[PDB]
Amino acid sequence: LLPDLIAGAHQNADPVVLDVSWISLWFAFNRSFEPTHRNEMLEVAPLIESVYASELSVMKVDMRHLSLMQRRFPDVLIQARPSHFWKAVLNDSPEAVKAVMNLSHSHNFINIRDMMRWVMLPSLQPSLKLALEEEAWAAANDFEDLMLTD
Amino acid sequence: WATIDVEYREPAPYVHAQRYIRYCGIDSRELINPTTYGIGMTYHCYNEMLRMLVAAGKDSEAAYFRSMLPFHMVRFARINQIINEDLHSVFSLPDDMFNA
Amino acid sequence: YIAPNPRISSITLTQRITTTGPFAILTGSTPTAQQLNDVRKIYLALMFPG
Amino acid sequence: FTVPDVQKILDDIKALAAEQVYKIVKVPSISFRHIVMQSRDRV
Amino acid sequence: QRPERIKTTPYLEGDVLSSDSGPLLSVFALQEIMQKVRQVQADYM
Repeated sequence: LLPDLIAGAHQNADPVVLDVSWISLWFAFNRSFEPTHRNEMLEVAPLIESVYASELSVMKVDMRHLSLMQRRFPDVLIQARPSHFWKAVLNDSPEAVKAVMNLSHSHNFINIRDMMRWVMLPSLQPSLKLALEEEAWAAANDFEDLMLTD
Repeated sequence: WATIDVEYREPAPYVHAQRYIRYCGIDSRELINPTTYGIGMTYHCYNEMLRMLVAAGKDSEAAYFRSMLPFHMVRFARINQIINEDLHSVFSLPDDMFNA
Repeated sequence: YIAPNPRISSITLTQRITTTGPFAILTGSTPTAQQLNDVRKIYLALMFPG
Repeated sequence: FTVPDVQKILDDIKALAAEQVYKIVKVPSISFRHIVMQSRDRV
Repeated sequence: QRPERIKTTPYLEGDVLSSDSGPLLSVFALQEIMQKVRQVQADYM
């Protein structure tokens, strides 16, 4: 963080800047901060953390497997684009994970290349739902088991 | 400043207007198949403007413009798509007068 | 015509603390009739280059 | 305090943490069934 | 139905301010062009 501030490079996370007045410095010097109530979510945070990671991993696996359908079946998906399957995957994810991501994607722009790089990254959080989803995709590798053919 | 904003690709249906307009070096197909990451989108004049603003000590305005840049370029890409596709007609100006 | 997202120029860290944009005085203004007509003129000039 | 939208998000995640995926059964579901005709030897 | 109009991130989503079309803009341009010359010829001998 510090060497980037001196060199003026904005290719990484940009720190947030806040504005204060002059007399606020004296007022802050003459006032200390004494915590009197710890947060109600300290002991619940790890479970939320694990749930968030598991949902992200499930989304990654689903996209990774859906990205090959255009190459596999040219006739059905002749006019398909990556945004189509992106939107399709987003329509089945939970709303909470989408909201957490939108907290940052509201004022930072991303496109197909960023998220393709994200889904090619090798990191998953193992869980029950993730393992069963991976096995489900492996079982449904052959479309003949999905009862549709040409 | 250092961008080619008028090009020629393939013979148009109207033989008197062959040109294609590319404002700020962006193409319409970048809305479908982008060629760079979201943070990497830029062009020459906008980059020089941010550098000069930073050198002048106006950091907050530079941050605002850097945040607003992709919206600006998407707007100009949409304008390019409207010009090159919908407005192609016999009433469009021929190439010689446009050059002159 | 579509306005930009209001969250581009401001981030709310908590209930009381929010970042402030430099041009907040201009972003609060509302155009009249003549200013809107001038905006339409600007876009018309953009869409026909020469 | 905190923004009510973020509190709503955290409440939704906490609710989702208790969703039940598997089931506990005494017998598995039927996978093969048989159709009977006028024959007494083949189905 | 067009792939260009698909929005997947709320960055490009915003409020609606106004609308316009061809049959309005053409007559608007003609009105402004004629009004300018009428004003100029009225202001001076």
